[PDB]
Amino acid sequence: GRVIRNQRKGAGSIFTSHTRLRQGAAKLRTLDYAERHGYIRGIVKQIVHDSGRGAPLAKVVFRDPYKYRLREEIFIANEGVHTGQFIYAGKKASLNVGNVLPLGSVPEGTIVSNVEEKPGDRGALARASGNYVIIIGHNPDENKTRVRLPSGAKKVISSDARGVIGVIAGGGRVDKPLLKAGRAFHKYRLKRNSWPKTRGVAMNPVDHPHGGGNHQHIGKASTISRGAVSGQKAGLIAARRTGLLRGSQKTQ
Amino acid sequence: YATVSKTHKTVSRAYGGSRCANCVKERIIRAFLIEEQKIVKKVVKEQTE
Amino acid sequence: GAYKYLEELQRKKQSDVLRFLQRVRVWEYRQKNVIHRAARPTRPDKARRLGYKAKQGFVIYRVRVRR
Amino acid sequence: ALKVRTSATFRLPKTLKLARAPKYASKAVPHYNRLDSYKVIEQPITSETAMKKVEDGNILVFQVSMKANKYQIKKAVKELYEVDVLKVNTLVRPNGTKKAYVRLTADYDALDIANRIGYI
Amino acid sequence: NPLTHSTPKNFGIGQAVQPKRNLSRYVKWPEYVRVQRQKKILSIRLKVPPTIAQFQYTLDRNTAAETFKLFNKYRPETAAEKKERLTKEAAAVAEGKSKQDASPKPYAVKYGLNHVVALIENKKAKLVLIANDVDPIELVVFLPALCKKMGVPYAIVKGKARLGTLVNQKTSAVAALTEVRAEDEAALAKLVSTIDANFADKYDEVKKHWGGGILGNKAQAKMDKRAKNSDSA
RNA sequence: GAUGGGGAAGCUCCGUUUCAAAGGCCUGAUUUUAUGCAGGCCACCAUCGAAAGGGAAUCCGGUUAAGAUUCCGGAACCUGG
RNA sequence: UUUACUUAUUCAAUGAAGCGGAGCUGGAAUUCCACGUUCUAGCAUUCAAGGUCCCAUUCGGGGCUGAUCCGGGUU
Ligand SMILES: [K+]
Ligand SMILES: [Mg+2]
Ligand SMILES: [Mg+2]
Ligand SMILES: [Mg+2]
Ligand SMILES: [Mg+2]
Ligand SMILES: [Mg+2]
Ligand SMILES: [Mg+2]
Ligand SMILES: [Mg+2]
Ligand SMILES: [Mg+2]
Ligand SMILES: [Mg+2]
Ligand SMILES: [Mg+2]
Ligand SMILES: [Mg+2]
Ligand SMILES: [Mg+2]
Ligand SMILES: [Mg+2]
Ligand SMILES: [Mg+2]
Repeated sequence: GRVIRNQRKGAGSIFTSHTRLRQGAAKLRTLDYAERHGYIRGIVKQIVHDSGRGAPLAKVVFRDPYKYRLREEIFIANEGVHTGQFIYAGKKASLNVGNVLPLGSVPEGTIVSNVEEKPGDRGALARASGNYVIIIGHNPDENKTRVRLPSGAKKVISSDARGVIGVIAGGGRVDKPLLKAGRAFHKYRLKRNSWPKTRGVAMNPVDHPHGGGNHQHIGKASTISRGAVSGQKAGLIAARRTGLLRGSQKTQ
Repeated sequence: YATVSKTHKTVSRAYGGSRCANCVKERIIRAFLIEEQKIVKKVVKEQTE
Repeated sequence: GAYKYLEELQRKKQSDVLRFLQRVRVWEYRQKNVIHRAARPTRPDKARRLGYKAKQGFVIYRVRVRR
Repeated sequence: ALKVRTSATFRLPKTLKLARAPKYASKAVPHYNRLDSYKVIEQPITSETAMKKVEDGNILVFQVSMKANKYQIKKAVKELYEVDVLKVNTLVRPNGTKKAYVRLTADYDALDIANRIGYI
Repeated sequence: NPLTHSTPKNFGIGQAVQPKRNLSRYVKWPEYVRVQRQKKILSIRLKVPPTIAQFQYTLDRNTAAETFKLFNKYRPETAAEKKERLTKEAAAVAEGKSKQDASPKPYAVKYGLNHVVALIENKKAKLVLIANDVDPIELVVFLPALCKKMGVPYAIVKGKARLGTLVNQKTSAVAALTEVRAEDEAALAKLVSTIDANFADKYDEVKKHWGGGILGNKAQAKMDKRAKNSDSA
């Protein structure tokens, strides 16, 4: 009879992200004439920690081509990028780690990061620590690039979409056990109010579909239809299968 | 700093109370050497064509 | 006068001329504000029929309402 | 139509702003001074403490308009009593009136001024 | 000469921040400017039914100048002329028993949409000029066909503002000659011949021809490229 | 939390720089008046929000029945001009 | 059913800055290609100097070019 927790999250009162300490949105440069036709050289001034983000950010300063001033950009630092390094962004930039190139300007097998889903969105794909996108092919006519995403999905993107050569820094982060409720607490204190999590079976029927009973148990299948409604989508939503995953991925 | 004379806030050098002496010296050396290399690159480009 | 012709023509809403004018004018109205002052009646014959007179004090406003 | 306009931003053009030329006045009689000296200075304060201040500190104690500031108090005291004012301190009493301690300059004697204006 | 030197600026990418350039092509114009320009664009991107797009054919410059020169000999009375006529009429009928005919018959251009439509329906109009820019166009779309059916020579001409100058108004949207002075009958006949050659004789052909369907600059270039490649191979 | 806008029958809701023509401050020249015409420089935006966050500058001695870094005596300091 | 067109509609970005089509120059066969930045944590702004033409004089000022043209479709 009560609005369940996953329903309450959408109102965004206490479930908003804790963004106070964050350095700013990590984005590529705005796609401009210099990047569309040649390249522009920036300088990596600082490699800094972003609160709530595993990957470090790189503050990169470019000259403004149209006004005498500097423009600071917040890239997601690729591993091996250092302070004082010159970053080259544009169609004519070299195939060096940290450079920002259009997807169509790199050969097959290139490893890129912070890849734009569309040209000029300034980076959407392979942004988390240790992640990267692989260029697996080009279709020059109707200019598109086929890429492999961290999840293993194959995606077709415009060849004018940009990416940073290399892998996002900070990889291996999840290999260390948190070892402590307090460490999970401090992790999520800087992300959002999603921790700790009460099990639905530990609640009452009013609070959750899984609540109630003289034993803790789901009672009905935890696999929930894709067409179910809000307040019903607790458990395994639209699960194709359940159980300990035995077998191969990358289905043909 | 608005209540003190210029002498307290500056140093008599090319970047005063903005950049330290060693950083200013590095700026001098980098500027001179890079400008000379620009001249060398220009003449090498002209004599390789 | 011209108002009889205007009245008869306005009733041929699915003719080619009126369909063209409908498309162009609906685009223009959509581009303008939801409520905006109209400089003059788009249908002067209809305005006259409904009591409008072309004198100072009479005002025309165009308004868009969700369907 | 063919001007250069080297900026891609269009701004609202500067147009003439005519000053108001009303056909009729707005008030039809300007108000007389709402705070002149006579209501800036309400009345002297003659408590034992205030009279001690007059005797020993060269300070006249006045009840003053709650709207009056220290400049207004100073100029009103100067005009009303023909004295130079060294300093004005003010407070709002717990009864909601305003009390001004007006220290006259060393050229004038506050006891003599108080004797003249009628409270000893 | 020895104290000044050439220091050319390298305005290429990554150097020597760009000089101020004419950006009028890229100005973020106000919404009303954008609306009027894109309304003009859309009205020709769409296929224009032949009742409209017969108004894109206007009188040529020379014929229009001749027509307007002839019509300028028949301007209606201004306020001053009417006042003078009225005093010379009153001070004549009062004393000389004139039958309110102390002033000659006026020869003036006829204006006003309802008035001109009535004259056309009565076959009194010897020549009708229709403004090509009447903003609600339904006020004049029937006019070429009405004139054609009543056998009244008509010309679609540039400028309701010009017709307004004809008839001492800001805009007029029509201007008609029903009678013309004898010294101008020949000029009217010649100009009517030219005007009928341009509009009335062509009416049966323009009435079946759609307008518009015109691509923009870039779409035109793309279609020309694909027609050069695919169609000519 | 207004505005521009959009939603809502509506009380009002959204949104806070947004699909807006959102500008005051410099001054050539003007000094028929340092402004209008007119040379030319800067803007991706109201406002509210802390008596524990940030923040210009004051101390000592004495004094009252009850005020004191506020009065008195002396000695300073900051801001604006 | 697959496909095209773009102006309705929809998405996104920008201080709506370089879009589209041509052209100059060089290379090579009407076509093609090229057509200002990559050792370095420096610097890059004053209608840009320069060139040129005009005026008006002792201050200087203006135009053109530098920086190709055309279409005003911001992309
Ligand atoms: K249960
Ligand atoms: Mg937030
Ligand atoms: Mg868990
Ligand atoms: Mg739990
Ligand atoms: Mg329980
Ligand atoms: Mg339930
Ligand atoms: Mg259930
Ligand atoms: Mg139990
Ligand atoms: Mg009016
Ligand atoms: Mg006080
Ligand atoms: Mg609100
Ligand atoms: Mg405040
Ligand atoms: Mg504080
Ligand atoms: Mg006390
Ligand atoms: Mg003191």
